[PDB]
Amino acid sequence: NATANVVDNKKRLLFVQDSSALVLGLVAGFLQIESVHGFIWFLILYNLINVIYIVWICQLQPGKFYQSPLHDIFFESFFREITGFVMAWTFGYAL
Amino acid sequence: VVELYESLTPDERLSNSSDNFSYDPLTGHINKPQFQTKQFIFPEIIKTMSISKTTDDITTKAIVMELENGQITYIPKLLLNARGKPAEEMAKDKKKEFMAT
Amino acid sequence: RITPSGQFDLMSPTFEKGKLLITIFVLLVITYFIRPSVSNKKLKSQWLI
Amino acid sequence: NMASFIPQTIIMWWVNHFFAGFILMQLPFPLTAKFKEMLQTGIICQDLDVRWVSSISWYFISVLGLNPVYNLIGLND
Amino acid sequence: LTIEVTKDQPIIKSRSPLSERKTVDSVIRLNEHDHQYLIKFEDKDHLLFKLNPGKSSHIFVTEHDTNGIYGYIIENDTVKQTWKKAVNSKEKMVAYSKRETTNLNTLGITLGDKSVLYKYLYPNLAAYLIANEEHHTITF
Amino acid sequence: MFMYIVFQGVLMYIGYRKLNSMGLIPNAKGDWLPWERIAHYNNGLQWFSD
Ligand SMILES: [C][C][C][C][C][C][C][C]C(=O)O[C]([C]OC(=O)[C][C][C][C][C][C][C])[C]OP([O])(=O)O[C][C]N([C])([C])[C]
Repeated sequence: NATANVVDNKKRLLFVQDSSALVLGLVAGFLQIESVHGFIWFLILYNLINVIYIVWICQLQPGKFYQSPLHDIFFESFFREITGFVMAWTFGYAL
Repeated sequence: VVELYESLTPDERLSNSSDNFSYDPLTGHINKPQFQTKQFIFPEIIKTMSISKTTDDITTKAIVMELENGQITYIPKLLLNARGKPAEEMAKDKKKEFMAT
Repeated sequence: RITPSGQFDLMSPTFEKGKLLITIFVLLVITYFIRPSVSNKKLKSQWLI
Repeated sequence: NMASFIPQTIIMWWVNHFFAGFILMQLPFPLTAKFKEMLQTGIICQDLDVRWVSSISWYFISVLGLNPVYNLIGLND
Repeated sequence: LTIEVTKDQPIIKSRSPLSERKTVDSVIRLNEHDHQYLIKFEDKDHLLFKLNPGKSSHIFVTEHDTNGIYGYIIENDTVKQTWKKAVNSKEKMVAYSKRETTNLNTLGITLGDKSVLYKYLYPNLAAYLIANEEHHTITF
Repeated sequence: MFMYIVFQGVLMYIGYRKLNSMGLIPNAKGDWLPWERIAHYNNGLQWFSD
């Protein structure tokens, strides 16, 4: 049914998400965002970047490039990206 | 050394209702204290005493003493601990404190 | 001047900066020297070209 | 797990040796008091805060959050 | 005297007497913004003093002697005796101290098992020692 | 299929009960202490002294 080409585009998504969780947080630490506003800010901007990724790079068809796309873009690698955001936010708040 | 607490039961505000009460001290309605006291022995005659100050009073108060010799020595308030125990009853006493002296 | 709780705001007058820079430089050079060996040996031996 | 056990213990050893009895920063989020017990080992105060941390806290976060940096600099399994 | 402190050598800009020319025992600074002072003359006479701009809201004062602790109330720019705690013929007060104002960082000391004792914080307190002969005792 | 959900819930709840509930969770009274008030004792008085 499916081939072993999902790994490549999955890796591209992972690179995009990783590179969009260490400039968020750093920006938050530059603005001296406080405890809960920071988390709400991160959730809003991170899901916005996921949506614009679904629109722009993926051509409005999450299927045909991932299987179960709502599971794979949004919920997968979410607790591996809140923590990188926390690291960058702590690094930014201390400068 | 005597230390003053609102109530000695481990979780109680017997008084000090803080929401909207607007206490009136001149009537005498205020809450009254409870206290715990201890005594210590020092070698040398202490001529006078003071307590140190900082910008925000976070660090320990460092009771500072001028002796009869003129030498000046301080001891932190952590050493002068009321509610202390003889270090036999401090072992595996979960209720005590963090780093109970 | 007295410091009842120790001096934690100002770091130290006896900080060992040179040992820390020596550790960083040792790690940097050992990585830079071990990288060609692992790269060439394992990548060219695992595919048996 | 030797891969887990060797380097994290070595780094804890190095951090507790070189960086002790300091206040490094304040975290942006309020922890609970047992984290004041865990994180402020350097200092012997009693009411400083929970939000003010010694140097070891910077390791306790950097262990969890370094995966994206390792991915970006270029590494593979 | 009123003195102008400058980076250079200061200047004594004013000298003048008080209203009553008696020997001065002590001076207490009253509220900062009203620029008041309570002056205790030997012979134990109290004068309220309002110097210059520096160019019910009761106010309470407390004086102590070797004979006891006295207390006063300042109302309508006049001083009034309010109570007295005087020692006996053979007692003599030796040490006295006031509660210094302190920034409040934590409201209670916390125990292991995370219970909190809620330390007593009431601002208007004073402590003193009475030394008694004829029983050889020290009272706090 | 709900057996998998319930079992994974038990595996999610064992960690909460056994290890995070030792001292690292609120609903203790010693955790809401930094969000309590002072009661503003005098509110009309000064009390200067020596
Ligand atoms: C390990 C990651 C770091 C997570 C720390 C939580 C950060 C969110 C946070 O600050 O919420 C705090 C954490 O107060 C507490 O410390 C209680 C924790 C409540 C969550 C427990 C989860 C089981 C509680 O909400 P709050 O409204 O009662 O506090 C006052 C408002 N605030 C100043 C916080 C804006």
